Amino acid sequence: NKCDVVVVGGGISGMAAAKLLHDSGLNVVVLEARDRVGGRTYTLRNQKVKYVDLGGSYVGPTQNRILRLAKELGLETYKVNEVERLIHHVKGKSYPFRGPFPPVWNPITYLDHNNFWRTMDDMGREIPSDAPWKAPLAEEWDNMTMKELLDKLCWTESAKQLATLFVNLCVTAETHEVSALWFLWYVKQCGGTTRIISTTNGGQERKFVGGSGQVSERIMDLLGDRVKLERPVIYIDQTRENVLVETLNHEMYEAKYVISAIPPTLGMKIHFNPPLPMMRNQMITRVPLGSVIKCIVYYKEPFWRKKDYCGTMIIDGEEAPVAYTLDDTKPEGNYAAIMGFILAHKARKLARLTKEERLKKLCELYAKVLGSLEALEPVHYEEKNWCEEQYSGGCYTTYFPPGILTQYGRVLRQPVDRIYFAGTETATHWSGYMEGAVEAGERAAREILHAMGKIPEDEIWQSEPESVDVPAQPITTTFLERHLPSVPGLLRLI
Amino acid sequence: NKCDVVVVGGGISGMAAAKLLHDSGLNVVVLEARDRVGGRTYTLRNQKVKYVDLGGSYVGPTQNRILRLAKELGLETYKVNEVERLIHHVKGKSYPFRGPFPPVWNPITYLDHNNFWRTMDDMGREIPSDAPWKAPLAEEWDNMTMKELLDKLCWTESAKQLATLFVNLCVTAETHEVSALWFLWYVKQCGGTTRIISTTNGGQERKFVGGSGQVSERIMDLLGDRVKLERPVIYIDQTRENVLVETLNHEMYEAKYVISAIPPTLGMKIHFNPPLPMMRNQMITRVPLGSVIKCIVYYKEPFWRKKDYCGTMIIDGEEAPVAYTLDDTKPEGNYAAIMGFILAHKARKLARLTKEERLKKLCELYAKVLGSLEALEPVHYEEKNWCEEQYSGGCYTTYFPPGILTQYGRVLRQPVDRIYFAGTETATHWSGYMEGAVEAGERAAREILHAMGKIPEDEIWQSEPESVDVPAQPITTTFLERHLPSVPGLLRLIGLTTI
Ligand SMILES: *[C]C1=C([C])[C]=C2C(=[C]1)N([C][C]([O])[C]([O])[C]([O])[C]OP([O])(=O)OP([O])(=O)O[C][C]1O[C](N3[C]=NC4=C3N=[C]N=C4[N])[C]([O])[C]1[O])C1=NC(=O)[N]C(=O)C1=N2[C]/[C]=[C]/N1[C][C][C](/[C]=[C]/C2=[C][C]=C(F)[C]=[C]2)[C][C]1
Ligand SMILES: *[C]C1=C([C])[C]=C2C(=[C]1)N([C][C]([O])[C]([O])[C]([O])[C]OP([O])(=O)OP([O])(=O)O[C][C]1O[C](N3[C]=NC4=C3N=[C]N=C4[N])[C]([O])[C]1[O])C1=NC(=O)[N]C(=O)C1=N2[C]/[C]=[C]/N1[C][C][C](/[C]=[C]/C2=[C][C]=C(F)[C]=[C]2)[C][C]1
Repeated sequence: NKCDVVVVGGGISGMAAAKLLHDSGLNVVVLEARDRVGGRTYTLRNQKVKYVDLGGSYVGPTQNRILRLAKELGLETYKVNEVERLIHHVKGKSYPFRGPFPPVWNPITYLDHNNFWRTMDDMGREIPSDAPWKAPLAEEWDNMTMKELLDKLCWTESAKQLATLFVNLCVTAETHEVSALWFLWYVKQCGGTTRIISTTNGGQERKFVGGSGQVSERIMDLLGDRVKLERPVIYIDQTRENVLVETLNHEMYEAKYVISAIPPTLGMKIHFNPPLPMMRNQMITRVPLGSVIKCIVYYKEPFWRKKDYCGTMIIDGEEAPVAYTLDDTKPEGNYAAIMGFILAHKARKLARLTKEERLKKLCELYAKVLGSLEALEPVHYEEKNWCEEQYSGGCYTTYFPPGILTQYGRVLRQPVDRIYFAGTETATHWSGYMEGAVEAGERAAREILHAMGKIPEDEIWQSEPESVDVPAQPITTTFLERHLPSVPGLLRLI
Repeated sequence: NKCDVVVVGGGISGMAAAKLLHDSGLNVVVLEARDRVGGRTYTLRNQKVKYVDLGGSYVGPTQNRILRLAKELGLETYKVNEVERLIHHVKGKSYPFRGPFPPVWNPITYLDHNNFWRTMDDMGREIPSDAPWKAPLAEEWDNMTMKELLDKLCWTESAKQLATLFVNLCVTAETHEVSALWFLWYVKQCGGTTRIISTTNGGQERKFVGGSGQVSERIMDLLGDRVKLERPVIYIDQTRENVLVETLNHEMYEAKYVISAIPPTLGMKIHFNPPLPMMRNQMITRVPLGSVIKCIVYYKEPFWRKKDYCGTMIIDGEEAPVAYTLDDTKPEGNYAAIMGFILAHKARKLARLTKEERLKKLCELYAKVLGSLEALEPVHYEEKNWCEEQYSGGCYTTYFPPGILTQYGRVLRQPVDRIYFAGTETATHWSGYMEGAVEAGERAAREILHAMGKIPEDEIWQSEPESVDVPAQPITTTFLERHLPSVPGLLRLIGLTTI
């Protein structure tokens, strides 16, 4: 009934915000639509897998907020297996490699690949994390899809196919669907290309022991009966002294402040009185989430390691159902598994098949790529299609189509009276990740503390000391990588 | 509580559906979110204007369903004023003309203009009205914004600038926001470029006497108490034998079938049990409506007519708040008025101003365009920003960004168990218009009649006799229009001769 703050949504962001408010002595209620907490994180436990993350899972250096929160909740990390060689599968053949960037040998292709990565980061350096719409060339870059940019930039088919995979894999959408400005902001606000694509010393370095769902579950454990499961919010009324929040199951909650910790577009599921201001009213219709199926195939042993492969596979082309894989084996070396992502249009296409049909296709692919018949002998299979979720709308995060970020980007975390906005989409560092969810939850919480007089304005945004357990090493480039010409650069000279 | 069919939404589509169902003997209920029917049509009445349409207004030849419905409800139409000259305002100057297309004199620019319009229609003929995703190059065209298409197609800036205005004005969105396949489909399913842009012989030929809001009101009068105002639907449950529909004011309705007659994205406001299938679940997060303010400036007399201007202005430029106007003077010749549209990014930009600051900017623009100080002396002003409507989401209609129509398009009117989809967005002819609303509403109602075994399958889609009051002159082209070369095609003639 009556409380200080209603939080809408029990994902990591909402739970992080509720915890902060609780710890400062306010009465918080969390209204969660599902029969569980965690949102776009979900850890399934059964005897065959023990535990498996079917949503968000990876953390790495520079993600210091999710690591601090998780450590305080008593969680620990382990390292994703990258001891042996990575595989780039191109034109029906596997090429083993080391280091984060799939290498290339033809000298024109080399210049073209080097330039592509380098240009993503150069363009990034002119985009403010906290305001990408303030980039000098914001309108120019926002009025282009990533398909347009790649067509201009990539002089070789080899670079264009890897660039396309890069976009597909990072934001679960086609190059033609997404704004160039948004995608470049997105890479930049994760620390750039090397950081975003790296296992060792990057975003996929680590997983949580027991699964990432433990973050939300363990905060629910703290808050007790303050978390209301199967309470989808349908109605928020701000006309009176206190804010009134109504759920689908007819309950009414009364508060001084509200935090909306849901994906922007899922805002549409709530009827507002008074109506939302114009810009938010339209913004929440313009911000879809991507399309992905996360798939985990279990095997008797991690057989790929015997052939000096780590289990990472980068798989070019339209034919392959999965473009990217990591070893999902447990740190103890058991529950051997390969994790794969089915991305974008392939998620839509392959979801018509049965579970068994998807398993068969994945096993045949992995057999080809790893060059092993052992891949044809799976002991178990788990998957989750995030497209079918009424209360996610997809995964991993919200993408911005051409034109939207510059016109509506400002409104994303703009308070509407006593509603403040959280969720990973509103973060400025690792937005789209669990790290961003924490940053945005805590920030929105401190906005309400400031509105109440408890803290000064300069404490709303707070820095995070570096994790002692997951220290970040610097991103380095070489002289040649910095100064080698592009293909059109090499043409000018001749 | 109990009925045969709940219709969600009391716009033209919903009310047309309800009417057909009621006339066939079923018990129907219409649940409407607002305190009025009409949706994206809305006629304001006060003593200063008598009546004015702040939403959908114009009807024309080939729109035979809305004309037939309006006639059956006892409504009349009148012709929009196009007696005198149109104005094309470009780079700070006004160029009067006649006929639908702004003309050009420079021969190179002429070939480019002619080729732009012709290619729009050429690509359109490749695209099935009922299945745009079946066009041979559907994928190539849908992976492309209209901005990319115009950059490839227009060899002059003159043509590119006019083509940009054509997109902005027809779909209230920027060229970079919209799919090429979708836009080309949209134009084609209205009967092509000439039909869509024309006043005489086109979309903007006529208006209803007393306003277009009478269509929805008069159907409400036929239905009596079966229309429920201030019932926003929040929840649809299809787990049991009968469908349960719940409203925000805690009322429950029980029906055999539901027609959803709301814009696709406003489907997001409804919680579904069981959950929507994957494809529709994602589709309704991907289909926004455009941005527009409709503004009407009233004057003592229609002074433009005396300068031999009909009141139509096609206004190009970033500084212009309004890109298109029509004479909105009553047919009796009184309540002289200029109707204008503030489009796309300009609706957003200029919504920051007060009502009086917008009035001033409009008058100054009209003064310049018409060469008339009288334009600075308005007697009244009315406007409506459709962007702020919770239960519309924008106007005129839904646009599709790149990649969406080929991937999600086929689920737009695909039933979900016992929910059928109306709304103008689901039409195959004048989708986006009041015409499309009627087609979609009556088609969805008949899908239900078929499901109940009351009509055979071949009667779901029903053709419409031509209006005898508003006959359609066919779209014709001249020999030169058909065979004059593109700009690159002239350059190919030059390289082939001199070799
Ligand atoms: C799904 C997913 C997946 C599958 C995956 C992933 C993910 C996801 N991610 C993301 C995450 O998860 C996120 O971000 C988070 O979680 C979010 O949070 P928040 O914000 O909180 O939100 P959510 O969760 O959603 O929540 C919300 C809530 O609310 C609710 N609701 C609704 N509505 C409502 C409600 N309530 C009440 N009422 C109402 N009305 C709901 O229900 C919920 O609960 C992630 N993340 C991280 O961090 N990590 C990870 O891992 C993840 N994942 C992913 C990733 C992927 N990747 C990375 C990158 C890589 C790449 C690499 C490379 C490239 C290139 C080359 F060449 C190489 C390499 C891979 C991929
Ligand atoms: C808004 C608007 C405006 C401003 C204008 C316009 C329009 C609009 N349009 C459109 C119409 O209006 C539409 O389409 C219709 O109306 C639709 O219907 P429907 O489908 O039925 O839908 P609605 O209305 O929306 O309804 C719905 C309902 O529902 C409800 N809800 C929601 N949600 C809910 C509910 N309920 C319960 N629950 C829940 N949850 C609501 O409330 C409602 O009621 C139009 N149309 C027509 O036909 N006409 C017209 O006029 C119109 N408008 C416009 C036009 C424009 N334009 C045309 C074209 C031109 C061009 C020219 C040129 C170009 C170029 C050159 F060169 C030259 C020239 C322009 C203009």
